[PDB]
Amino acid sequence: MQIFVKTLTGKTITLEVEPSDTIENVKAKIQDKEGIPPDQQRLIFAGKQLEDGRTLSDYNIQKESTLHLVLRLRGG
Amino acid sequence: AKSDTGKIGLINLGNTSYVNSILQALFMASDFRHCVLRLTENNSQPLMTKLQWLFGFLEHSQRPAISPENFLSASWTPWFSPGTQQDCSEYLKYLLDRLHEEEKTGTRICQKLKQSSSSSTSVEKMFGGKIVTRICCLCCLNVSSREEAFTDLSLAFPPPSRSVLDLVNYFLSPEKLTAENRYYCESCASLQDAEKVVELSQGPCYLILTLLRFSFDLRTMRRRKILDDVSIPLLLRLPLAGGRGQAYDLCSVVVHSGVSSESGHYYCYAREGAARENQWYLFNDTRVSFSSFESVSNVTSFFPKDTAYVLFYRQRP
Ligand SMILES: [Zn+2]
Repeated sequence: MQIFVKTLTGKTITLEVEPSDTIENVKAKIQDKEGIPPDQQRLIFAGKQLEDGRTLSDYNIQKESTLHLVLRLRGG
Repeated sequence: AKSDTGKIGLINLGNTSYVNSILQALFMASDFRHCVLRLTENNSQPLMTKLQWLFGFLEHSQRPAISPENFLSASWTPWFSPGTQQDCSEYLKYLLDRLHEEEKTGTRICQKLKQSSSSSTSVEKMFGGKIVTRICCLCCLNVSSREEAFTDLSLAFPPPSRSVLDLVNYFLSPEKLTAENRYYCESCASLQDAEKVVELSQGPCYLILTLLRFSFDLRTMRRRKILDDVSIPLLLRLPLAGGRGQAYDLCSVVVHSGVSSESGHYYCYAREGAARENQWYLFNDTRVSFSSFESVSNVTSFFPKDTAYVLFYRQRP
């Protein structure tokens, strides 16, 4: 199924995924397209940050669902 | 207490300014503070109950500053290592998600038990909005719509926009889905060029904006902070579905101070977040002082390493 990912520059990229793909698998697919290593990535869907170990099906992510890619600004 | 502002500071427990700045911004979002403080004694919201205890001390303590340790531990982001610096927007999103889910779950259980024997949460009411994406296949002209909830807008910087409105307009700008990003149309049963339109179908009571102040450098293979100054308006006109607009008043600004994305410090500017009380304050861990919108506007000009990251706006009635 084809989903959309909003990149760091606000561009929409398409990703071909399966409901059984884990969040880790989706991060690997984003690395393949954007070059961003998975440990930098945070993925947001409908306001929720997606958790490692879960699948797209766990979040009811389907064709045309949009995931938003964000990184981190660390502060203490 | 000790600050002549009448406000109470928060002790930093070891790289915890990312929590303190968020708690102060939420405390100053008046309608949310009221939701929290009015939570009935008999409730099934354990985390909101801990937040109400903390907000009680921020309202009534005679001490200059207090420790939010109990709430910080109860709301601890499980993938965060204590003592490591963290992203304040990541903590905020986790906190809102936890407060939403515990209330939603409680309501659902209560209703299902009653139905077996034969609504919206505070987070949804205060911070929830809706966005609709419409994809038009340029071959068959079918338009596929998808509505999704949000608690914030993640505002990307355009590829190498000077104002918040510029970033909001860019977030809502139409986009062509072409070449490597062609849309798979099931009516055409093939990849097709398409037009993507995004609209806000529901403006939230409090609009949370996160400025995506990071890029990924492909030469060094490292992320980098974006230090570009972005002007913040006191009054923002949020574009809504059908060419409509809704006025929003600035409530608070959470600033990340640091040259890089790997470390730094957070502080918050806020005024009362009730429907439009006009006094601005600067909250920096234990120290709270009177401040101004002039200081909010001066941030990056005076201190180039300091940049607004999370903004809170309240819908104008
Ligand atoms: Zn088509």
